[PDB]
Amino acid sequence: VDPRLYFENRSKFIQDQKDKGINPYPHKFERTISIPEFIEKYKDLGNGEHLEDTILNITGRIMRVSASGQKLRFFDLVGDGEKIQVLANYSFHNHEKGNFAECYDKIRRGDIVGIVGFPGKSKKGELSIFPKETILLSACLHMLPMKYGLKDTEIRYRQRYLDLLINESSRHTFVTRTKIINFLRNFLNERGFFEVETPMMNLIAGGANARPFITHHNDLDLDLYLRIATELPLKMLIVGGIDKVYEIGKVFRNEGIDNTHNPEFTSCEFYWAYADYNDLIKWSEDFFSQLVYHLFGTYKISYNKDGPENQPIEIDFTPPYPKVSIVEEIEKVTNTILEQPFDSNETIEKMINIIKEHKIELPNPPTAAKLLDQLASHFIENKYNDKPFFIVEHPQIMSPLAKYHRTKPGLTERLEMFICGKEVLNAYTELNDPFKQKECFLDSAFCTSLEYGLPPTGGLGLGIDRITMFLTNKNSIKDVILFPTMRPA
Amino acid sequence: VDPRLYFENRSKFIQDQKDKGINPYPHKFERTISIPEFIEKYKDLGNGEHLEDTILNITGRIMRVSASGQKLRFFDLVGDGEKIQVLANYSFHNHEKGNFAECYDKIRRGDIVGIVGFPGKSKKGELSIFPKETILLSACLHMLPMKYTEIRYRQRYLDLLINESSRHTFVTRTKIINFLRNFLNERGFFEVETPMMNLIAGGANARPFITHHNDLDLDLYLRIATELPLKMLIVGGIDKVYEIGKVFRNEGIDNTHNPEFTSCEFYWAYADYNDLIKWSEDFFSQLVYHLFGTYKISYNKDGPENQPIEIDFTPPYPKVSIVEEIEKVTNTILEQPFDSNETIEKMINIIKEHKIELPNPPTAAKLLDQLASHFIENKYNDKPFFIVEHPQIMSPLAKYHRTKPGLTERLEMFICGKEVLNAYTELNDPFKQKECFDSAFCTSLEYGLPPTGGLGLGIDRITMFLTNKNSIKDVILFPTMRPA
Ligand SMILES: COc1ccc(OC)c(Nc2ncnc(Nc3ccccc3S(=O)(=O)C(C)C)n2)c1
Ligand SMILES: COc1ccc(OC)c(Nc2ncnc(Nc3ccccc3S(=O)(=O)C(C)C)n2)c1
Ligand SMILES: N[C@@H](CCCC[NH3+])C(=O)O
Ligand SMILES: N[C@@H](CCCC[NH3+])C(=O)O
Repeated sequence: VDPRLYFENRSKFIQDQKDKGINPYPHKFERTISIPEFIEKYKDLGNGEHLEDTILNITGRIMRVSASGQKLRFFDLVGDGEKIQVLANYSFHNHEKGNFAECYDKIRRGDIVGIVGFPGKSKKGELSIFPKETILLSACLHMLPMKYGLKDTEIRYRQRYLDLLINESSRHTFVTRTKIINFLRNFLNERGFFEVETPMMNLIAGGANARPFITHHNDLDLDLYLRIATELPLKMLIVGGIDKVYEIGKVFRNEGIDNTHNPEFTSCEFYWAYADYNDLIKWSEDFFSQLVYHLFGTYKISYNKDGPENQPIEIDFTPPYPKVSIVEEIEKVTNTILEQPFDSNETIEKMINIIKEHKIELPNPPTAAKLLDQLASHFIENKYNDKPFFIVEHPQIMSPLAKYHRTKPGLTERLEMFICGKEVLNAYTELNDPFKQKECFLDSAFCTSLEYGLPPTGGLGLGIDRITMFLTNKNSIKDVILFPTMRPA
Repeated sequence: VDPRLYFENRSKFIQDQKDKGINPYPHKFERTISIPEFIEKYKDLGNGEHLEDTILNITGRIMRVSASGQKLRFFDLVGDGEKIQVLANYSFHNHEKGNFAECYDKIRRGDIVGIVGFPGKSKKGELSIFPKETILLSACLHMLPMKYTEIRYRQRYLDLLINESSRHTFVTRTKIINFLRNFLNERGFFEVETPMMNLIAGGANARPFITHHNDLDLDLYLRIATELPLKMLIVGGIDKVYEIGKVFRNEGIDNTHNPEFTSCEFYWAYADYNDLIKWSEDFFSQLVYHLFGTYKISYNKDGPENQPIEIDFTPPYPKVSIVEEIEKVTNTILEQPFDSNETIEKMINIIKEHKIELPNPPTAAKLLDQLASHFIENKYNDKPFFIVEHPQIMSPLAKYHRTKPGLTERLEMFICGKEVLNAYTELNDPFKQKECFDSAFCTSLEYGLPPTGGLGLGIDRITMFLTNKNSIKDVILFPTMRPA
């Protein structure tokens, strides 16, 4: 019951074994069959049926230990998320290799073993390996936690391997994450898109609005910023004639952690020459509905928006999805007209007064972009929870890289998709007239590339972590990142 | 002639177009067919044949401008690395949408255009689009060079437009990564992401990038390798696991070293030394064949000014034991332990005698590595080969060699004297890892890491050899250069 003493005794056991001449960490066990392959090949065996002649080399982790006397021992053996029984019978044991009770009394829960033996089903119908020899391949020197010990605790995050071993669902969550990325890469590749890598460190940090990580480059004697987005170099590649280009990789925003924000997170951005806003809406509806159908066989999924203690809501990914104009909708809900320019003195004061009157946190500084974002967050971002929806046509002052709207003054051809109040996608017709990129008197290099001719283009960025959270029923981003950056205890 | 004046005139032209009510940057042109699709569909047309029953919308970048009289205008139009001719004839021009001469006088090299027209070949046989209307979609405001030596790295988009071998190099890079991903996935490997920043930086020997994490109020380190968290996933039961992504080593730049570079590492439970050798031989031979349809390639080891060599990727590859080959080539014997005062002095004397550069500090591992670099690592340029069985003191995470004292079951593959692969049987006895007696990694070992084999590949260097480049800046789209 004392974990410290358990580990001390296991450690002495290791030493005792090697100076009895047994190597508890051997170099190579030549495995013949994986546990999933074993289950696939011998599941249809009849009750009590043994393939006594069929000798197999199999490995796995012991996850349960019991006995039916000194003469017959039972274990659960797990590998690759699957499980079989180990039935060690005294009569099947190769006694030339050592005493039966001596070999099996040593085994502890968590030990990785290699087994030579034959396949069979017990009379009770349990698919089993019947050993003639089992050898310790690598010992578990600690007591493994119970599932209960992983529930309301940080052990899942600081010792993710324990989560993966003990909680069947944890493996499934991370398998789904990789299936999502695989689906996305194949979806883009089938449509002619070309995957690239752009630098993780740069002299500026552009393509979004976020505080950067800074690091010193020793050889250049220069401070560089980790990228906050891939947007600028990818557009430069469009100028270079890679007309469908994308990148899946980490980006970094040096701000506060919470349940939907991790400072390092996985983004996909793609740029599509000769596409516009409307192509990107259709792309999003095709992608999300096909992805959901690919994973689940239906367009509707269950999501516990308010945690596992509350009822799930159903999210319908059947397209098309609603589109909500941000300014028109704020004006309606607040019953207040917001006249252009949105950064005029009068319209600033009106937004603050709305925020004052409704007791909504005033952003600091109280800039027009920040006020609009705050108003959108409070009044529209939870308009729909039964289905994804787009917030569209953001003001130019919120959207310095999006192309001006072709009919609506002061607005852009921008869309953001929201699921359950959370943004997962940001896309727009790209601003490509260098004379309107106000900041091009923010990189000189980008600005200059625009002067060489950026074709009309649509670009889009996805939050892969947030998408995975919704498709694996998680409420916290730490449950979809293998090794979330924790406070060091 | 002047770039600056040319840009000013073009800028003034953009404003003048705006003042006349034309939007020189329209929002959307609905394209019917891509340029490569246009070539594939109409390549088999007969010389002089037109298909005026087929109106097509096509886009591209103008790369050449000429004319045969005021009545006929010719252009090169490029897209997706392919090219057609544009043949603007007064007869087919839609005059209701503007003056023919005035529309085409304005087009410059580099302009992105949309064209409504019909397919056809000229009498001379050149596949062409015949416009009834051409719309400027985005102007090139600078002069586009034809020839230009660091512009390639500081304006990679210019290199990609002009050079055509540059595009092919970066297509090959993505084909290499795609092949590797598919190669691993078909063998049951599971792709993951592990953190790019951590509280320590282990899995290799290199100086770190340091950054400050505002929310934790901690100084974190960019990863130098993915080795440690991937092994922790093996402990967690993901028995075949890999990651492809960037790692960071804060040291000097040269032609085969970039501080941020792309690595793939995989970990393979129950595999050992010999499985890793066979994986490497299978992967490299199949990758080369996939790209080239042969196992033999040409590589300009000493640049385009010197003769190339042939590299033969037909397996199996030679294996060379590091210590015994050093002893053979230098006719000495380096008695164990290698950090004995006698063996250090012996190694230092070989280096001093040959006027080779003495590493600072003159540590046993660094002396061994210098000796291998000067006496072994170019044993073959004919073919890749492995240097194997590195001493434990060079390899603190590799499992002890099962028959040779003081060594490990490690392998490094070299091409033309450059390492592209590092692999070994993983050390998994926690009591044998002297640093343990990273705490997170050391703790994970106490829960049981099965016997495992791990391997890392340098994707950038591999791409250099397979695209005939001598510098890593030629296979990275935006290599980080010294600024102004
Ligand atoms: C201002 O930006 C930040 C700032 C701080 C952060 O962590 C400290 C983060 N971190 C973070 N982590 C996971 N996901 C997202 N998504 C996300 C977040 C905001 C808006 C849109 C999206 S998005 O998914 O639609 C896509 C387009 C990226 N952000 C992002
Ligand atoms: C000590 O390590 C460093 C230090 C500083 C660096 O740049 C400043 C670098 N940069 C770098 N850049 C591209 N490739 C390689 N490969 C590479 C380099 C050395 C040995 C093996 C290999 S390896 O390819 O076999 C593979 C296993 C990684 N290193 C690497
Ligand atoms: N860089 C954007 C995504 C791409 C938007 C379209 N150019 C973001 O991080 O939100
Ligand atoms: N981390 C190693 C590659 C894997 C070595 C085997 N565990 C390197 O950067 O060279």
